[PDB]
Amino acid sequence: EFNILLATDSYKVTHYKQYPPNTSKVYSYFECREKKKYEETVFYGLQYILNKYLKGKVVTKEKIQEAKDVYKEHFQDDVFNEKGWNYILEKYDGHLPIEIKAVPEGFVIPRGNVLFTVENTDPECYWLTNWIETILVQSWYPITVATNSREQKKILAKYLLETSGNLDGLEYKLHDFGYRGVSSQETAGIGASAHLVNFKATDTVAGLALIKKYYGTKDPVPGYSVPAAEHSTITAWGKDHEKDAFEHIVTQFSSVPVSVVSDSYDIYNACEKIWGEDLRHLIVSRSTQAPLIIRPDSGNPLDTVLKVLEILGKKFPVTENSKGYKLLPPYLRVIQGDGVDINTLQEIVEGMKQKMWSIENIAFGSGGGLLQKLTRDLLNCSFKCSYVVTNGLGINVFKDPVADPNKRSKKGRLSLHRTPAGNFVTLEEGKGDLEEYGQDLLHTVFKNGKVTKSYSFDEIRKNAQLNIELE
Amino acid sequence: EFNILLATDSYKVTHYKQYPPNTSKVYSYFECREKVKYEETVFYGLQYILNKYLKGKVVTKEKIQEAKDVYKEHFQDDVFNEKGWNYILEKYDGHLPIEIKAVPEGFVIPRGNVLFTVENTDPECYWLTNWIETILVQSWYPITVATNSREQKKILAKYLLETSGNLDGLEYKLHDFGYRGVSSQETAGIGASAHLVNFKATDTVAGLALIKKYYGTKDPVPGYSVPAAEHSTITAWGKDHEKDAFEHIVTQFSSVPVSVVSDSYDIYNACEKIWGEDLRHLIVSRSTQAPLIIRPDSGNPLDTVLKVLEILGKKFPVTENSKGYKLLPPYLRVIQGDGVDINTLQEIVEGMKQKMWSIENIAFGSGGGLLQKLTRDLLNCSFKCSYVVTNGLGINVFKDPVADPNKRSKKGRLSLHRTPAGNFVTLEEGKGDLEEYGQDLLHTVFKNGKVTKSYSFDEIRKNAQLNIEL
Repeated sequence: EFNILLATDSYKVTHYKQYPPNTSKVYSYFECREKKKYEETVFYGLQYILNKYLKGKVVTKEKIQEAKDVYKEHFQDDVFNEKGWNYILEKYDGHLPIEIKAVPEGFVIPRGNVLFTVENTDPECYWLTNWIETILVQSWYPITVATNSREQKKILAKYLLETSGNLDGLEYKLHDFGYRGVSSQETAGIGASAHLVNFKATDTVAGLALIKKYYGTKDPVPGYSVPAAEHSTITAWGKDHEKDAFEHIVTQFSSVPVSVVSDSYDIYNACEKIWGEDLRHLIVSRSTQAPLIIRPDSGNPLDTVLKVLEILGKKFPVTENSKGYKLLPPYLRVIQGDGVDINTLQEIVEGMKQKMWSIENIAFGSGGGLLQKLTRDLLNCSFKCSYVVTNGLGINVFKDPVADPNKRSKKGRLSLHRTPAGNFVTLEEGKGDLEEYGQDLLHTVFKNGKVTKSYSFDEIRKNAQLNIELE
Repeated sequence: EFNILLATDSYKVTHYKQYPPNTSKVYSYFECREKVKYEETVFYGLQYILNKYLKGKVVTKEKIQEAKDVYKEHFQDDVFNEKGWNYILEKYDGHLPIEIKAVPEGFVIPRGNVLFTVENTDPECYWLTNWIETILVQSWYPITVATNSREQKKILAKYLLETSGNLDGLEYKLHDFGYRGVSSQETAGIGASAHLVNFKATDTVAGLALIKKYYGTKDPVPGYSVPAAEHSTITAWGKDHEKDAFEHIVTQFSSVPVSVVSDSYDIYNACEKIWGEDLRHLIVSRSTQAPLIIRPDSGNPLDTVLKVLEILGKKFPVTENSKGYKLLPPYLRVIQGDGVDINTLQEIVEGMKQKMWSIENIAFGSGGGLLQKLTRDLLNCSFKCSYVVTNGLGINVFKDPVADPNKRSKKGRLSLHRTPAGNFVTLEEGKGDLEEYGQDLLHTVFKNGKVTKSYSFDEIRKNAQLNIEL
């Protein structure tokens, strides 16, 4: 079972001995620090952490003794704050005397703004605020995935609109294939849920269970998939029977959309000769609601996409849409699910536009690129102490390393506000109290062991909408 | 609760309908596919996956109905194989009819070799082999962490040996600070455990519990830490009181080693004036077993390390060791815990060598670089089908994409062997049965819901040692 006393960085165990004596309050904040592009971030994921790990009775006699035993060996010394944890157990029935205030989930906030703050609600628990830094800071991951997914949605929307005149199907143009490429089952659920903030296309099922348990949607599920082959379901038929495999699978799934990986031996032969001649009759008869979706999976992603399109365009009846771009017949589409990250996504749609192919023809699958190839320094997600009270006097505190101005942290009590032009500003030094900038956008979401405000996944999606979607 | 019927890629739900009719066997393997870096990998972490997710009764009526209801909405259609999963429930009491063979954990094997194989033990369950690809393939992460961690140990060993004449303290020279920088609690435990295959220094507490539960050590714990400050324990004292913070912390931890972050405002001032002058008397009185470990945390990592060392070497009594390199007194050390990954680690130690500083002086902390900035394509970890039986006839199967030879997979029944020169070779096409290469080095580790062979964390560590350690 999860033990909050064993869910921190080891050195934090020793910090209760290092703060200034007579310190009654430690107040800390999280930002995605600005760096001298990712100019705005989606706040998403805190609610999951609050519910799974921080709420309710998280301290027990047994958990205290377990931690004491572990730390005695780990440190080869007794340095553990057994008294402090006992106090929380006795006074608060093991609920954390902590208050967390946060921007609403799904909100899209420029870099360098406070997104949440943390403080102890009992003077004895000054040490507790930063104890939970480690667990709260992991919110960087759903924030970063949601943000990066949204940034790719902006690219897709831009090119789709330019090449087609609309945004139909935008929410299915980036399909999560990342389940096998992430570091764990838990990460898979979290990351998949973050992508779903922006899109509805996914193969990472763990996402759906997380959303149902922690957020909830009006619809039965937040995300969807369609039948698709993998290489094993093609190669199992034998090298000489790729066509038999193709035929069997599109016939099995004749009335729904079906993706068929086509590069097992020779992607270009498969498109030109197998799909384009041998089995053409099984493709052109298909419904508009059930296209064949041809899937290349190797080679340079842009070059292979263009070559596949060029091949298919000469074997199938292509039209020119009202924008002047080429469109495959409705029963035939393509998905590129290899080598896709935000960078190659951009290169591919731009290459397509250059060769006069509509973005309507294509969708993208991304796995590692989407859910794994991201770190905490992408958005400089960071948690810092900005305010303490020592001997009954509050002091504004911060770091400001001489060699790196980018690492300077904010000072004092913080609040988030709308600017007169409708943007965001973070007020420092408790200046929000002057009430010159309207209401604080942070809300209490956790206080003394209870989750005090929650958002549905539907609200989060609404908050995270693109401007182009609003317009 | 965890539901293995909901722990696969969506499309695999539809694959039982896509295999050739009358397929009775699907056999698949995992390798770190070959492409000058990462020529060999540490096999680690499958044991965790077998135990936490695959073993025992993993199928119930409840789980089957839950999967049915989710998939009906997820596909907007009924395509889920209720019957196949019920068959497993009713025939095998929900235990998976699967056999898995694997190289021993901790083993170091060149790229391009079979590391584990998977096959169904019941003909009705031909579809099960690749259903669990997704979960098994996540072994890439502990493999990749362990491997990249060990490569860093190699660098440290080489430089420590050259600048000091020995390897004392090697296993404490790379310290896991990645708890906050990974994507989840589960990842934290897995990744930290993997680092611990090579080192004993960690702040990622989650790793200890995983190791204790799934592997085991003779010693009470696999990894250790020491007291250390963070910016909040310095800055809370106020900008004008950095000295008071330093003095309090080192006095509180006077007889154990203590790391103190010294760059909150001005690292060079803190080293030269606060540590080097105002508080010097509190440092030079410390035990060899309880050094002050000064921690810079910003600026160019190499440049800052060198300047910190130059500063300290002028304020403190420096010796020259037997190899001719400079050594801080034993009560004073440095840890660089910012911007450290395998590339910058190499750059720092090489730069220290050029300025004649022993690697004895320093340790490194790595977080994101150690546990998060890694992907499945670093070692090309990959799971593929190589052998099927259909209509009673065994077929050797494979992919071979025209535009990418590096993605070609292996054919047929596989086995792993020692060569006459004592290296590893993977035999394809069932050629291991010809018995020209001696015994298959893979062992059966899972069969029909039971874990059938396992390794302690002490043995895994022994298997993973460096040559120079041997």
